[PDB]
Amino acid sequence: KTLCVKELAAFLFNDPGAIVRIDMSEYMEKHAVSRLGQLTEAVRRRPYTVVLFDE
Amino acid sequence: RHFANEFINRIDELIVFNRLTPSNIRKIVDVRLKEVQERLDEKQITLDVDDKAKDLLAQQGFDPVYGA
Repeated sequence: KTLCVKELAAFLFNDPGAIVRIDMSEYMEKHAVSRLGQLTEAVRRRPYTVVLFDE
Repeated sequence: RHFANEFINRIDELIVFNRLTPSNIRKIVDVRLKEVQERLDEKQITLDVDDKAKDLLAQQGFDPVYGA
């Protein structure tokens, strides 16, 4: 579940890094829709990245 | 369980320290005597410890719920 994500970004985008890692282990509240923001600003610098949802 | 599943994988080694065994207490006081001798060398003071002083301090300084 982790190596397959890094493999797609290293071939379809030719970049081992630039992987947006959003951990959902702490966002378990009713007001979590305002801080994600984090996900909107992570892909703003580079529109050609990947999004990963852990847990 | 306190951290994340992906955070424990980035750690190289997970060294877990063990409890100080009573057999290793004799080697603990041997290290502290080296720091005392190197401080008294400037004043030409030779400190010597017999085989009876290290045995008495080993059975009295044993504290497993606190260490050394």
